Amino acid sequence: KRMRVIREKVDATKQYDINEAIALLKELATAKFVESVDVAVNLGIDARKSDQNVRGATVLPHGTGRSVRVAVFTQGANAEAAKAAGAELVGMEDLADQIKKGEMNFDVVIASPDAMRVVGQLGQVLGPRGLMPNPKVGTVTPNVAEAVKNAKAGQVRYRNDKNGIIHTTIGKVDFDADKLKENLEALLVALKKAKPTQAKGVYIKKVSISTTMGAGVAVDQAGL
Amino acid sequence: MATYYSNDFRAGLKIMLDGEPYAVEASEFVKPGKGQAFARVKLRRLLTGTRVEKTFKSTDSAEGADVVDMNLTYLYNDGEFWHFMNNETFEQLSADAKAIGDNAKWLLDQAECIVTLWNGQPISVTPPNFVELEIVDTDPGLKGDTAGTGGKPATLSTGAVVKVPLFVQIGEVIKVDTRSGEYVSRVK
Amino acid sequence: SRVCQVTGKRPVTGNNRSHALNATKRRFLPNLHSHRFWVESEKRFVTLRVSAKGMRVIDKKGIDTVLAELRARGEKY
Amino acid sequence: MQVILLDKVANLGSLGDQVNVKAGYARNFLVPQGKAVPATKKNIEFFEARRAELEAKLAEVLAAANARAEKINALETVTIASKAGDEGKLFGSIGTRDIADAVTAAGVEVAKSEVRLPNGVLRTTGEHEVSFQVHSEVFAKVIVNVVAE
RNA sequence: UUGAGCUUUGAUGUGUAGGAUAGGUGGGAGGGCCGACCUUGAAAUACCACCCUUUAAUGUUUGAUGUUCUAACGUUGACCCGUAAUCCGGGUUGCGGACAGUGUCUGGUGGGUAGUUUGACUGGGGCGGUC
Ligand SMILES: [Mg+2]
Ligand SMILES: [Mg+2]
Ligand SMILES: [Mg+2]
Ligand SMILES: [Mg+2]
Ligand SMILES: [Mg+2]
Ligand SMILES: [Mg+2]
Ligand SMILES: [Mg+2]
Ligand SMILES: [Mg+2]
Ligand SMILES: [Mg+2]
Ligand SMILES: [Mg+2]
Repeated sequence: KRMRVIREKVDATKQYDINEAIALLKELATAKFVESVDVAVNLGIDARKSDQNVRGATVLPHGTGRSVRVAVFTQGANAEAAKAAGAELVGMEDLADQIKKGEMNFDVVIASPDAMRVVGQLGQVLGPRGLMPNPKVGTVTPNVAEAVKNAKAGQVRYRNDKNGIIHTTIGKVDFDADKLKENLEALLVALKKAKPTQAKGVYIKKVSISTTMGAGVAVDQAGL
Repeated sequence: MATYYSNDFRAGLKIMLDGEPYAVEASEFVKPGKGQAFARVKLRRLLTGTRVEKTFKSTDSAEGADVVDMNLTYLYNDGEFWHFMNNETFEQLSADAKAIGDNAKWLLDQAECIVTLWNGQPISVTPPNFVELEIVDTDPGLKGDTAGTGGKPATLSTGAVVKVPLFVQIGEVIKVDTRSGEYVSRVK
Repeated sequence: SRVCQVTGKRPVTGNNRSHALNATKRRFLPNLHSHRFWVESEKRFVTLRVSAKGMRVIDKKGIDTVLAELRARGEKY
Repeated sequence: MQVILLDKVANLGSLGDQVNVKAGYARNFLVPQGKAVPATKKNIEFFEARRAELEAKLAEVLAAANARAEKINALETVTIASKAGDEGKLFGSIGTRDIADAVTAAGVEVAKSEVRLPNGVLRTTGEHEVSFQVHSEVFAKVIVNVVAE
């Protein structure tokens, strides 16, 4: 076994600041292939309360571009204007039939309030249970979709709901500038606490850990 | 939350008296000779669904509440929650067990069912009057010696039990009225 | 009267104050308690009506000292 | 309440000790029965430097005298004749006071508050077993028979 | 006698369908052999991550009643004394016993009681309307 340098360098007792062990994140790795960096975030959420839902999208700059699989629903000339955004399937309910076929390539599903009609009842159990619904608080169903799709496919890391208290989002590739990743990770507070559910509990951001795939264990302070 | 006075509100308003939404169903205003005016309102508790009787004083009054109803469409159930959506705003929404009480067995998928939401949150869902459902279990009816109609107990794909005439077998879709819990027709 | 035989804590008057600042008169009463103290000097049990503060004062200062102080003050125990 | 002990007590410590004890416990039980004195500096010095020998002599002489009294009430038999009905079953329950003054009549000089009988009452005739708490560390037994008079 | 939390050593979630002997949620090719690919549901599977679900060793922070005891306290139980006294106090004794009760603080209830409010216009006032 070669998975034990991690257990040599697990510091659960000495919690680090942002600057301390940030540079060691890949020095803690022995991976065969290349991976991304993950995040650790929490916030008091009544398991019971549903009025605690926050869906949308978080734009995280300075990093990976079009590495996402999107499915779009538009009506009109935007069916061709959207192909200018490098989108994959800008089309009609044939895409819904593709979903019925059990399609796992496309991950983030987009619509337009005119053709949203098609989207809602289509893949209805499927997309939303797939944790990919289309609310309006998030702008996944716009009228000016040209100005948003280039971003949603370009650089967006979406916040998600989980049955557990857990809410752990994703950072970009390991090989980026570690200091800049610190700023990127910092650019998440302004939105993760932009819209609470007003029934927040004892604290706001209890956990802060930066694990890349299974390698890094960097516990951090809620403030710093 | 404009406060409402007794001799002002007629039926339909959603008053918020005592940390609890209500719904005025009927109201009788009285102005007798020589005495303080009052209204005998036939209120409706909007959470348990029981009709309460309240005589209100001209002066006595209450704030309004955000209790509203429109046409949501059922999507799916997961664990303890039911999720529905609008066709004019396409706003997502999630209810709970309390809201769907005894209508669990009536909602299938894509049913357009009126729901009452309060504080921007559902409290009570009303299944469409007639729902088409399929029967999971029945005893193959055999007329035997029956001289009257007889009837037959039949479970449905959503758990419900209805009396179906005799011929409906298994795999036949029937139509039931959610209101009475009774068979209406076997939809071909 | 409700007066601690050791200190002399009397019922003092004050106010009830509501949330709307409505003042109504009231009394504060000293936490009096009849208690038998063991006077080792006299091999006896003497009973003083003391408050709890008086009990603590006796704890600290010794009972015979308090009794001598009472005799000096001219207070029958 | 800091207090200095003048005797071996149950779960605090041997004499000549400095123990933190609850105020109520020190005030109501310990100090009236000589088993403790508040830890005023005057008493600390007065005891340690001046008394912690003499009072120890007194304590050990008392322990020896009580072991002596235990040896002396080793007759192990004392007669009790009280009124009883049929089938034994004394009408009048003989008690601690009766046992004490009877053994003082025929035996040792022992106080009424000393006897400690476990069964509680002694309502019936016959051989009974009674314990005697003569000192906080030593006991005594006597066989008491109740003959129906 | 135990109950909830907290450093904590670990284990552990058993259906449909996937062979079943899937905890959730993202990132998802790691360590003799799996994995992804495929069968699949409502979610699809190695790899560890954030934790839920219980379970067992310590420091845990503790409360919870449940028994015993006597010494505080209660006694409008019996007897003795002050005493020519069904008051009061003292003394023996029995029964309760750290409960009861009282003081400060506090939540609830509180027309039992108290202080008060309850508009103006108006072809008199009221009701209706109006500001
Ligand atoms: Mg005044
Ligand atoms: Mg004070
Ligand atoms: Mg008791
Ligand atoms: Mg109390
Ligand atoms: Mg109060
Ligand atoms: Mg009232
Ligand atoms: Mg009044
Ligand atoms: Mg006014
Ligand atoms: Mg007029
Ligand atoms: Mg009017």
